[PDB]
Amino acid sequence: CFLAGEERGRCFTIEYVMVNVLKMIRSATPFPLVSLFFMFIGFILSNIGHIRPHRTILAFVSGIFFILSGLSLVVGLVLYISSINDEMLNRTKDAETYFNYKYGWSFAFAAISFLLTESAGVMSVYLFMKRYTAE
Amino acid sequence: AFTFAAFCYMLTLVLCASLIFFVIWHIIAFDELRTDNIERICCLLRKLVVPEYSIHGLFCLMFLCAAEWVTLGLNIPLLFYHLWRYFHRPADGSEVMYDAVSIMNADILNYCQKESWCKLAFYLLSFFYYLYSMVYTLVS
Amino acid sequence: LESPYVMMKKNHEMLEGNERYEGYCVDLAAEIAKHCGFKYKLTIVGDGKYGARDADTKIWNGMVGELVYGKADIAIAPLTITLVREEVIDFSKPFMSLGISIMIKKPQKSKPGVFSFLDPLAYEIWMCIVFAYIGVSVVLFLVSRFSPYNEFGIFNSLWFSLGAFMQQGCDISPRSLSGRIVGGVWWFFTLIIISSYTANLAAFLTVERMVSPIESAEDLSKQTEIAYGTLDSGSTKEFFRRSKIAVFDKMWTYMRSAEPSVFVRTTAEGVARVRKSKGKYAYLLESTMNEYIEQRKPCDTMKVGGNLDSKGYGIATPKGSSLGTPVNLAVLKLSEQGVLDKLKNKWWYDKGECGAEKTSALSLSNVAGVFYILVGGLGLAMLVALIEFCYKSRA
Amino acid sequence: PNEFGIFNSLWFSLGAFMQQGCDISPRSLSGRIVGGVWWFFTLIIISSYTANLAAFLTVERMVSPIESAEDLSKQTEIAYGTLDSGSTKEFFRRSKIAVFDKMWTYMRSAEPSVFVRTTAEGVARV
Amino acid sequence: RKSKGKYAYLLESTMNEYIEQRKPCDTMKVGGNLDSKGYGIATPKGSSLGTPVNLAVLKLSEQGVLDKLKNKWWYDKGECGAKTSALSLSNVAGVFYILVGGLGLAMLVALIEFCYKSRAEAGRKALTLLSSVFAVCGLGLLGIAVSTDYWLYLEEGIILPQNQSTEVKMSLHSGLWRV
Amino acid sequence: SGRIVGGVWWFFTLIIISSYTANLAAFLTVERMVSPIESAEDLSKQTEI
Amino acid sequence: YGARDADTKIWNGMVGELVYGKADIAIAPLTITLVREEVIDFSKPFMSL
Ligand SMILES: CC(C)CCC[C@@H](C)[C@@H]1CC[C@H]2[C@@H]3CC=C4C[C@@H](O)CC[C@]4(C)[C@@H]3CC[C@@]21C
Ligand SMILES: O=c1[nH]c2cc(C(F)(F)F)c(N3CCOCC3)cc2n(CP(=O)(O)O)c1=O
Ligand SMILES: O=c1[nH]c2cc(C(F)(F)F)c(N3CCOCC3)cc2n(CP(=O)(O)O)c1=O
Repeated sequence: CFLAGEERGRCFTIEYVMVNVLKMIRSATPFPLVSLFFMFIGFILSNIGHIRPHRTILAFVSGIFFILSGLSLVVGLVLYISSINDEMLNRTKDAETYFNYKYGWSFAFAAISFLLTESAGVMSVYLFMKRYTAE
Repeated sequence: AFTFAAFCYMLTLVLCASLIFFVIWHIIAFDELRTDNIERICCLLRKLVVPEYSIHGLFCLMFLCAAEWVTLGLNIPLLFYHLWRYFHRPADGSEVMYDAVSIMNADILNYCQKESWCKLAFYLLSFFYYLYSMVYTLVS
Repeated sequence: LESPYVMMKKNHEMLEGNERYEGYCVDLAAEIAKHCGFKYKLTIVGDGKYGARDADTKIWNGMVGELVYGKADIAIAPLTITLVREEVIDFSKPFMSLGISIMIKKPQKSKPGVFSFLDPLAYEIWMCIVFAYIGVSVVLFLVSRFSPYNEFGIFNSLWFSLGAFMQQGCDISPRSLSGRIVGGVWWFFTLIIISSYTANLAAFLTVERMVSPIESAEDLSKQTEIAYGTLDSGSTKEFFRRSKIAVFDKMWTYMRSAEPSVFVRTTAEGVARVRKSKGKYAYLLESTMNEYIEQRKPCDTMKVGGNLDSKGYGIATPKGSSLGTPVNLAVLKLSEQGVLDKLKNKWWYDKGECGAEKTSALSLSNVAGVFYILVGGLGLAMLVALIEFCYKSRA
Repeated sequence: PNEFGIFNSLWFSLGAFMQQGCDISPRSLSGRIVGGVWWFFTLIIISSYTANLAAFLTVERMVSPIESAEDLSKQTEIAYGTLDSGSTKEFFRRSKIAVFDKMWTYMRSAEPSVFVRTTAEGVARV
Repeated sequence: RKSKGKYAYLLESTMNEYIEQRKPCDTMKVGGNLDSKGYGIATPKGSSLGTPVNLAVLKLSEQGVLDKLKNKWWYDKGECGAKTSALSLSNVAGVFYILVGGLGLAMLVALIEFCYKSRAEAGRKALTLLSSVFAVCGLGLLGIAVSTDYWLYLEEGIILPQNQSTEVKMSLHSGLWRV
Repeated sequence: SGRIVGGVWWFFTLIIISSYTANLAAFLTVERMVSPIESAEDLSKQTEI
Repeated sequence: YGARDADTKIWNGMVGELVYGKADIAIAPLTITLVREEVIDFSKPFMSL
């Protein structure tokens, strides 16, 4: 969504539209969706393990999907930023031009959500070892 | 000049000189078997089985990556010999594997004697061969 | 009108005469009129074409057409000495030697690879490290099990040598003279090899050294990655077509067939496609405008190699004149006195733009390979732990 | 098949990054791959910190200040300037000295103008 | 060819490309041309072949004969042909010799440890003699060293750039207090 | 007594290995700065050839 | 190749054999110069050097 230079409030959905590239982030694009899919599985499996605690394996296996969701967020954020940095690299050198990229508040949320699955994926393993030594 | 191929002939000379020692132990063990002992000769050979068949397995992966297709080929007849010798004739073991549960037969023992002199003859062939292509690649 | 030759001055509205026009062939025409002796009158051709014979009407098409009929007396212009023009007009000896040249984009840094961290050591070394790694771990095994003092299995001898290579020693160490020689020379290895990795990476990031992918036309000929391209109707495309030599045959059969069309319609568009390529398009141009567009903002282009043919620009007169012999002797005088060369440094290289380090931080792109090997190595170890759990517990 | 809690797994990996080997090490091939690729990570990252810092401190040490007109003659990233009347222009104009020829060559053809109209304006630009 | 990168002979382009493509392949050409000259077929002043030779040379330029005859003599009949930014196995190469020579040293020590300790399974007199012999030899060697003057050799001379051979001006076999 | 011998030997090797790494980095930088002759202007400055 | 001396003003060589009648044509590396163009007629350059 263009914001100040020719304030074109038309939000270009990049798939079919039309200077920058900004389809550089299509390689990065699957990995937050893969991680959100693995995390949503883990939320199903950790809740039903709390609903039925007569099984224990539902707790530890939900612990894996949280931790797999985190490793899909790292490769997400690494390949996101690595796709950025080699496009501010391919800019013809000049003293009348400046590029200033700056990450925003949805980049922080995917960064914070890394810390919360690695937290909950750790805590779903301690919940397993307490539940498995119970039965 | 020192290249990756030339390093592969150095390190295989270092290791096949430890392979000739595995088969000089293989001749001296069965020779003291017939002149005189089961569990002693059972143990000391089996711990020197999978070391022997895998250091040579290291060689076959070494000359592959060095793109030395000749010396890769000259170890192929021993590799599938080794591949048959572990997969077939396992007889039972139920441990690491090879060579010994209740041997005591002129069939199996001379077959171990067929090994003993052949493995020494093949590896001493390789040591002077590996020294040949090492010195060859270094000065070329 | 073509730069760095005659061009309209910035105040061409207010001025009049021989002062509206500036450039190489205004300074050249002033020097021809000094050594010959006359008063010149700069007259831009009405057609704006250099000169060519029309198909069947047989009337010429520009500056050649003005000299043949009556409309001019001399053409001090970038006019190529060809065969079909010498038959009608009389050229001087060349005031400028040139030819077909190669224009590329100025070689930038890279896009840093996904295994670009391996660059300070050659791939011959990184393989020698891996096989000396196993070769030491095998020797540390054999010498610890046979000839004991045990703890160094092949599982533990690979782990001791990994900690020794990765500069982080382990909670095992050999206790025999034989095992401590294996440890000691593998420790000397990893001191030198890792000091050589850091030092060569310090040499990289300090001295930045760009290379051109192609540096001749033969090195253009034996590739498939970078595309060629000339103008669609000129002496350049007609050069590669009727050539027979060795390489320009191969450089024609590529350009003839391979699509999207490498040919262009204007020099100004062909320079754009060099800059709209990030290094896959090489516009084959005539040597003098290639050195022009190199020295103009934005500085993005570069001439590589040497000229592909040799031709020349010459001052033309009509067939039979009292100017023809004095102008010819003027050009050879201005060549030896260095006037034609000091006017070359002026308009191409002095009356123009760009001239003759920063160490930005390492971006994530430079070391993005080890973040992929890490997570790929964490994903591989979660596979092995599942395989271990099945194999152990079920049996 | 522990000694590795999360408090001891977070501690093994500080000491693996900060290249200071800890008391405990993984004993399973599952854990000795996590230990292995984390060691290769920190081997590259610390070598890339040391050698980029060595590339900073070398290049800022190469930066030599202006100490002549010949040092101005080569380095055309610092712009010249001369008051736009009088004998300082007329020195560089009619000069036939090699350095001062190249200095007038830059100053006559440059945009925006290096030629200031007043001394107090030219000091202000410095 | 002899000065090892100290001398740069400024000559004609076509003699430079000849000598470059000529055995031994030792010299090369860098940069571009410094001026621009030309070779010409030359008629007396008023010859009949002033115009047909002029139209011949331009016809051979366009057909490519002058380039075909250029590739034949300078390059085809020329006895030649036609950096990687990284440490190779020639820079770090003694390291692989110390490593392999250390592994070969270690396994012959494992042979000696095996033979010495298998026959061990099957004193004060030694340390008394080994302490005294290594002392009196150490007393002997430093005693010789301090007195005798062959600590440092010192040769100062001049360069003679023909062969880059040298000639001494000074030579020492100095010592601790004796030149 | 022994933790001083251990201590000053560690400071020794800290300086020596940092001096090997950083002198090798001073070799490979300076040989990388060595640009060959590519013009007459490059001959014009470099009067060692 | 060809050069006039200031003393006798007589060319020596291939330029001398064209001016003083000995030759008809001089296919050779005869460099197109000013002082030669006034006495002989060079063609267009067959080689730029
Ligand atoms: C670390 C490097 C320098 C290796 C040094 C070992 C050298 C000096 C040599 C190689 C043959 C060795 C021998 C090898 C092993 C035996 C048996 C052991 O019970 C004590 C050491 C002893 C008696 C020898 C000591 C030293 C020795 C003479
Ligand atoms: O006599 C000729 N002299 C020419 C001189 C030049 C220039 F270099 F600009 F001086 C150019 N251009 C080349 C670059 O794009 C702009 C025009 C074309 C010329 N042409 C047409 P061509 O040679 O058939 O292509 C002639 O005919
Ligand atoms: O005779 C001259 N004596 C000058 C003396 C001085 C001063 F130093 F201030 F005394 C100055 N300034 C220096 C800078 O501009 C403001 C005044 C100019 C002088 N000028 C003009 P010039 O042509 O620039 O030399 C003369 O002509």
